[PDB]
Amino acid sequence: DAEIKGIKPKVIEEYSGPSNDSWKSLMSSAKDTPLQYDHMNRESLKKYFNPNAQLIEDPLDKPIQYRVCEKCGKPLALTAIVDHLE
Amino acid sequence: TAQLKSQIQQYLVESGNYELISNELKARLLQEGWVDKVKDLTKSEMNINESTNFTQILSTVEPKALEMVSDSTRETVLKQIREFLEEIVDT
Amino acid sequence: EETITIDSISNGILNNLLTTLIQDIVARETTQQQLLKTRYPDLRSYYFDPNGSLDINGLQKQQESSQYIHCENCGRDVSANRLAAHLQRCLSR
Amino acid sequence: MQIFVKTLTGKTITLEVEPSDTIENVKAKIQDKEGIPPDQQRLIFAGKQLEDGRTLSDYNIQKESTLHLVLRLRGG
Amino acid sequence: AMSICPHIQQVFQNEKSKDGVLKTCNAARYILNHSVPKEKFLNTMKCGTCHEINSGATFMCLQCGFCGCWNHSHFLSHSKQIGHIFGINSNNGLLFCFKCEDYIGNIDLINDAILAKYWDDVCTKTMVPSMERRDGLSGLINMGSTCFMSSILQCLIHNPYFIRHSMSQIHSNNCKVRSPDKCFSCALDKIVHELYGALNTSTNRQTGFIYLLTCAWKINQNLAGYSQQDAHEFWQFIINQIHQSYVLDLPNNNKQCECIVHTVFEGSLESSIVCPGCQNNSKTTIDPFLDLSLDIKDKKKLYECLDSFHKKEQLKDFNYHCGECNSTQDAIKQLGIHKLPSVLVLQLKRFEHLLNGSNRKLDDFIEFPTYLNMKNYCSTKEKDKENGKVPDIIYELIGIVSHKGTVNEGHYIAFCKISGGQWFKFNDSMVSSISQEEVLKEQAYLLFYTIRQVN
Ligand SMILES: [Zn+2]
Ligand SMILES: [Zn+2]
Ligand SMILES: [Zn+2]
Ligand SMILES: [Zn+2]
Ligand SMILES: [Zn+2]
Ligand SMILES: [Zn+2]
Ligand SMILES: [Zn+2]
Ligand SMILES: [Zn+2]
Repeated sequence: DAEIKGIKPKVIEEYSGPSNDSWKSLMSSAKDTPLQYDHMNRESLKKYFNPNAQLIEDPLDKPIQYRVCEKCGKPLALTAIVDHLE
Repeated sequence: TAQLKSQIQQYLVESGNYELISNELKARLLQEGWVDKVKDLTKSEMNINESTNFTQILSTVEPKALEMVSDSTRETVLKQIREFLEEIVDT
Repeated sequence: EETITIDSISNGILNNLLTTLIQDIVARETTQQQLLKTRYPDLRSYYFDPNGSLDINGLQKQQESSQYIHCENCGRDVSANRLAAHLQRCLSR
Repeated sequence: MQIFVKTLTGKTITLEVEPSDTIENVKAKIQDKEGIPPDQQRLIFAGKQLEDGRTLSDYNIQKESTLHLVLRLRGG
Repeated sequence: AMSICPHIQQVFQNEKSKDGVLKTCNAARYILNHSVPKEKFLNTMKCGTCHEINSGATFMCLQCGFCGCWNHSHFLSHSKQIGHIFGINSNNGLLFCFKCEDYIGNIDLINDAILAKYWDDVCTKTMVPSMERRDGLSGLINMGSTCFMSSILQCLIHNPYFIRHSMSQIHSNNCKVRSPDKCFSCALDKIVHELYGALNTSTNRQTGFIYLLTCAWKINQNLAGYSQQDAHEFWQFIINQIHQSYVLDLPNNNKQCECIVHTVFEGSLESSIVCPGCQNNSKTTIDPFLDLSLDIKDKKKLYECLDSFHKKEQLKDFNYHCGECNSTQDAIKQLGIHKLPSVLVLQLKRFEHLLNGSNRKLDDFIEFPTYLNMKNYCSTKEKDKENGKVPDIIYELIGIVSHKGTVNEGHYIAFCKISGGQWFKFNDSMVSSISQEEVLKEQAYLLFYTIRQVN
């Protein structure tokens, strides 16, 4: 409701033109980091869900992703197509 | 200067509080049905305008979606942001 | 040079969060619909009947007991609404 | 040992049982308390209905475990 | 006649340029899936020009390292100024053309870019879903009294975890029996084949269902469809059969089962026994669950029924000696959730037993939400700046089974929600569109909820 003057000096102490950073700077860390979810918090999943729980984030975001085998007509998940035989 | 906004946001992220705000906002909007209303609004605008062009569809959806935010969610989330802001700015 | 306040900056933070989310949601909708329309030029909506009578293809409930099933176990045609009864007498031995 | 049964109303009752006690026996004890015949009872633990002829130990039912009692809603 | 972005089409006329694009798309998306939240905010959602976080969508440049916002047109300026017309939205991995002012959503290679190395083979072996089968919508004809079976099967078939399991060929690859007339999981995969694809090569799309009926008759004739039965009993029966087929297909002190049932539907209850005087204690027992059965009498809302489930009770028939006060007490018992499942299945106890030995159905309406927050039912709290708090844990309603009739005779129907929010009603052979407002007025017997947000 009143007028702001600055940012507390202790916050700057330990927190803080065109940027020079690169989004690709994240690859190194990303290679070593387990799968993350946007809105399923990792620590809460450890506490409240089983360690072997299957998890699909936003399972109804889009329709089921699949293709159909030309030979046998089976619906195949995209990760199952290469290995699929008759 | 307008470096202030970016400064404040960086602090909110480093402190963990940006996540708390972002996550609580998302949860509120989801539970009150706003997320799905905005999806329905978007499908409707695509049908009315016979277009899937993101820029033109957004121009009609966004203003309306912002108006659709419940007063309850707006004031609860603002209250929370202001508490985290009153932590680290002098006024 | 408009005055900056906890209320103003907070409103800006909320506006940043809400417009991002809206933009995410809308991008997901428009990309999906673009795909469906490209994939399925003749795409039609599932039929909706306010009267609660027609199916998603705009058809009425088929007449049973008009339908039959060819039983792979014994080679006879069986009325579809009696297949379970038939299997009790057919799958045994 | 004591185990529990969360009854139709949600009220929990206690049974005195052995690990070797059969499901029939357990259902008889529930009938004595709740008045529901055994053939009308469905007793659920860990996602399974408990079957006559089996024992409590077959289902890993231990001291102070809770069984969930329901009836059947038939439809065609 | 829907068009494709000609700017990306132009790029794709050169194979190494195409590969460069897909490689970068794969990398950006990998980063987005493998970055902790603070890192993601600071390095993919921070505008390189104004330095704001979440100034609308933030775009990661396809050709350089720059990130640019939407609200202040800052990526748009990078495209005009550096000539980089392509950026990836850091919230969703989608590729924007700033010349079209549109996302590129209708190029299959880009959408499934992780398979770029094998794309040629993917197109020769496979086709996109047929329009009519894409959502797997199809009716299961009444074969006698089979509504208690088909209502459950529709909920299974429209369950995203089961869907993904079946289409990923997990069962097919390891099944030791490989006959849909004996193996329940084979029969289920056949139903999925029929509903989403095409069996080589009116009664349509009932083959898998007939196989299922045939499997059922061999294992339990009472639940195989001739007679009226309980949908909940059939649900538990089928998930047990899926589990049993997993165990059979194993080639082989390892307590948690790893099958699709036990990694999706299983949670645990914490049952506490506490002294009413000391209120400290407690003797805690952990019991697995695949579903929860809730009392409904004198209640009007699902949260009230969960509140009742979770309410403390003072036991009057339990022998209990407290060790902190060294005396006999009537113990306080409470059920809470120790671990939640990915898919939470709820049964409303729509029946009561009368003194004449008859039972009666409870037809009372119980309001149930489109999104269910389970935080108030979880036993263990996290730290919070005093007792602690459980964070929001929200599920999305995706399936309902309702019963019309009396305790001993009636009819079951299923309602399922698919992507986009449309609900369908599955009444034996008839599949129909229904509004959400109308679905929410149904007398729910079974409810199926999938995990959506965990704070
Ligand atoms: Zn094939
Ligand atoms: Zn036959
Ligand atoms: Zn373009
Ligand atoms: Zn910017
Ligand atoms: Zn660039
Ligand atoms: Zn099999
Ligand atoms: Zn299992
Ligand atoms: Zn005591």
